[PDB]
Amino acid sequence: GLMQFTLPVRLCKEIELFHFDIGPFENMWPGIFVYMVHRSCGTSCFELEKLCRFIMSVKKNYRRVPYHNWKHAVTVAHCMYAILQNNHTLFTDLERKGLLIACLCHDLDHRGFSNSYLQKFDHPLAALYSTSTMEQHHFSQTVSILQLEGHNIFSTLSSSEYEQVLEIIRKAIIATDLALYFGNRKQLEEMYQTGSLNLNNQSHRDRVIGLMMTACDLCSVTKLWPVTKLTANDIYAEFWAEGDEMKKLGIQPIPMMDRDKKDEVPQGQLGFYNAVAIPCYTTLTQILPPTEPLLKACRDNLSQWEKVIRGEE
Ligand SMILES: COc1c(C)nc(CSc2nc3cc4c(cc3[nH]2)OCO4)c(C)c1C
Ligand SMILES: [Mg+2]
Ligand SMILES: [Zn+2]
Repeated sequence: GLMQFTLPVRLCKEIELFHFDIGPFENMWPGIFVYMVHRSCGTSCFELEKLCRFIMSVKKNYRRVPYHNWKHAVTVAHCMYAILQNNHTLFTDLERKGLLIACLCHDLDHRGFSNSYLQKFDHPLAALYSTSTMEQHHFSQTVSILQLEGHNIFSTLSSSEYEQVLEIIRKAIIATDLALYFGNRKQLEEMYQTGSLNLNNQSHRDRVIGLMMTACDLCSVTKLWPVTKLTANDIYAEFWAEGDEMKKLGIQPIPMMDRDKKDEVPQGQLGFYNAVAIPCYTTLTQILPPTEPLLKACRDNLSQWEKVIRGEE
């Protein structure tokens, strides 16, 4: 109980910043996460015995893929931590508990292939879940891990609070389906602009949590240029593998996934920053002012991609 996690001075300082990189030492990631749970939630939120067993079962059910891996899980959770810490008073005890656990679990058992590839392959998961295929799978896997003996980190919630937090984690994980993001942000954009946005309305909170999940999920574009640039290699390595597998099914993939069209990556990044990233962190900054540093970092990285195209790197 009186057992805190402590990080070295540089990590203790930099972990509080939105652009923190969790580093290349896999064995430190679990303690980094427990550290974030303790500061954000409390040392009491979770039985440390059961949290540590949950954290390790989650790690084991992430696969060895270039990008949708255990590092990504902890990275997305760190971005959620940074939002929760800069927005102390806006979130319930149940929301802070749920959202860190949601972020850690959001891509469980990812195989490194989009919903689109599962559908055309006619993968069994596409038969069980017609929309948000992988995201319904990630939540399924989260529930299964919570039901292993000794792994129910929520066991000291009342029946109602337990049902509330699983509902938070389910909407949070489904919202990481980027297909659902455009709609969610347009609605949040209208609601903010006509002044009808109301954080006491549960359906409004759900939308705002959804956008936080998209913001944390995309946080690779909010890092310092060299992390952003080196993460892009891992992102495209999965995409080009999927593109290869599309060709094996006799389907020309979209250029984003065609390793023969690497030359168009910088121009594709521009579209993506302009179409998804900048709009995402703009509406987030409007609803939650202290998350501005994510919008600033995103715009710096847009400028770095403009320079790549202009040949200056
Ligand atoms: C941060 O997350 C992402 C990052 C960094 N990048 C991307 C890729 S965005 C994107 N759209 C593209 C279109 C293209 C292309 C590369 C492209 N990259 O080559 C020719 O036509 C995604 C989809 C996510 C989700
Ligand atoms: Mg996902
Ligand atoms: Zn993700």
